[PDB]
Amino acid sequence: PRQRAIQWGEDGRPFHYLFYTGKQSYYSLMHDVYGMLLNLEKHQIGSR
Amino acid sequence: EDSTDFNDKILNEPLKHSDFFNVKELFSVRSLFDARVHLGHKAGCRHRFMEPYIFGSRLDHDIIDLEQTATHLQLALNFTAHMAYRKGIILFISRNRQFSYLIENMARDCGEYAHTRYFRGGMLTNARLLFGPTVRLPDLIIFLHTLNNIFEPHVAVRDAAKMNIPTVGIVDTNCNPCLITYPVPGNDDSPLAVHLYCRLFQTAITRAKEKRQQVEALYRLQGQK
Amino acid sequence: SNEDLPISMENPYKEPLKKCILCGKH
Amino acid sequence: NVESFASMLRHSPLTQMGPAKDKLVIGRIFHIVENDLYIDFGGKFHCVCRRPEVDGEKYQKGTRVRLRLLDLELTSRFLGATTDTTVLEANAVLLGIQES
Amino acid sequence: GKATDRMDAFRKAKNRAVHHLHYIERYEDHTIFHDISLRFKRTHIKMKKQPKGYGLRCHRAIITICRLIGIKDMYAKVSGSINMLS
Amino acid sequence: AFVIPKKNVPTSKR
Amino acid sequence: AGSRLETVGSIFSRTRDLVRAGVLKEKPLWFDVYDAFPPLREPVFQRPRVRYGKAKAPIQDIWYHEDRIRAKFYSVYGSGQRAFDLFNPNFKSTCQRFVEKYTELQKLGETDEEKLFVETGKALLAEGVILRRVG
Ligand code: FES
Repeated sequence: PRQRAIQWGEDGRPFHYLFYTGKQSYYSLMHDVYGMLLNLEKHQIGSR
Repeated sequence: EDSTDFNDKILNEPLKHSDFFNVKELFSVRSLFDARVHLGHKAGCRHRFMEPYIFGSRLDHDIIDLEQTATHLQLALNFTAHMAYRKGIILFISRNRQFSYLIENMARDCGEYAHTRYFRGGMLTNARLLFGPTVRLPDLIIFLHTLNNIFEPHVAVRDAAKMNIPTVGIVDTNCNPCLITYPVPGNDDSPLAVHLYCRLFQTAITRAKEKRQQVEALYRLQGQK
Repeated sequence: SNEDLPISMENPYKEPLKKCILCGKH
Repeated sequence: NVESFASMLRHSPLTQMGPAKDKLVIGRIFHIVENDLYIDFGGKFHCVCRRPEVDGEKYQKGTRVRLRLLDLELTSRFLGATTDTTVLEANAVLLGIQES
Repeated sequence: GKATDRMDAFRKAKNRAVHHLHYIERYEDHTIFHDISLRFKRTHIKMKKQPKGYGLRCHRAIITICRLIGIKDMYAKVSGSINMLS
Repeated sequence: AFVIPKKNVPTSKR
Repeated sequence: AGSRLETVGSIFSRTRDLVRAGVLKEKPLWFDVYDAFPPLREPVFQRPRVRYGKAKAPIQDIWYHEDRIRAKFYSVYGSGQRAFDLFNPNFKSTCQRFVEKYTELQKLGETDEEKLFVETGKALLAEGVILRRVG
């Protein structure tokens, strides 16, 4: 099974700024997609 | 003896000055006033523990005393800088969904952390089970909004106290500051105010993190000679 | 002390108290 | 001498306004979802209005509009509550666009 | 500690207690500073500061807790309800 | 001192 | 170890006391910073009570003597067509314009409101104002 890589170094500081949400990957994605929508406002079958 | 030199030159030196990071220059009462930090909620929403900090009610709208905000804001910024200088993990907690993007960006820019999302039960009191036995918890938590989305104290305020983590908090007139280590009475709804706090805590952190580097370079020069 | 502090007044914006249509009529 | 906070309070455009009911103010549209126009008028809270059908296309993000303030904060206390229930917005009527 | 097995409740109670430690100031590390008269719910405790040698002349549960704190000379009378937890 | 039996809680090798 | 009794004392007192006792071997990272720059009020938990009987909140209402004039102007003339611009920190409205005139003419020594008001209303018309006295 694919496993998550160690999320902090020897000092103990996590590598991701969303570590403490518990879901850095999901909320990173959610943070990104939200920004992409935000920028768009600043600018203005067979698939599942 | 490296302990005496390292402790004195790094840890003990900054704690001997009143304003080692000159955070008092970052804000002024005119700057706070122009950001609408003095605007509180209506008098029917008031918390009785926030009364010491309320200058008055202007037509049933509590006006926060910016004179005490300045003295409190300096104390909160001073603590933040000293903790950023000391390599402390700073977590920014909020639930105001209008500013979750801003606060998450600001946390990444200063190399720190943000929890602007639904706070799952036990993140702090049950972290060695939710993360791993060797996880390091924050050394400082900055609340930019202290109420959750049902207008009640964020659970982390209490959990930070249980875990002995100091907290900085923006406390509006409807908030409960009894457990916050460094309350800063001010408006937490206006974008101007929230932008200002983010600008201030970003700078204080950034500036404190550089100076930690700009006092170990001196250690290098001193080490050679 | 200072002269720019709030003066202890009564509310000057107080609106006249609403009276019913039959107020003062026998 | 640095102006006292009290001094600033006296001469702020908000204090001299007095009661907010039926006061014409200028707001800036800072956020839009669908037809809901979120308009900051220069107070603690924003005011969500609706896009007027007359010139909907002209009410875009950043547009300055003329508002009719009714209340700075929509609050009320309800039966059995210990505090007021605030909506966290202001009440105002969107009249139109400011024209120079 | 709550569990279906005693030994599992001893563990939980024992380990959870060290995360909820008070610090009890002692006068001269043998007694209390003043006399304490408290009522917790329906339990009354009247505690008396005493000299040295007096010993712990107090309810068998208080002597136990006093031995764990470091108090060595005190008197207490428990009135009202005597619920161990109150 | 009453020694409580130490339970092998982490039986299951994770 | 630590004490999770967030309602007994503060994080400082609890930490301080556990260090003295020997439970906490290492002072936490924040301890020395707090000790050097403690907050104005120690963060101790308190339970909010209700005010029964005659207890009132000490918060007072912010009034200024200029408010009387503002009220009168709004009663006589009301909010003019002038749209308040709350963004400009130095914005002056026709109301405060009216007030300033009123206040300045009072410096001369006039102690009568009736005569003073009739003057002020027309002294602001000398400056060129849009007023409606009947509504
Ligand atoms: S309001 Fe009813 S008689 Fe006066």
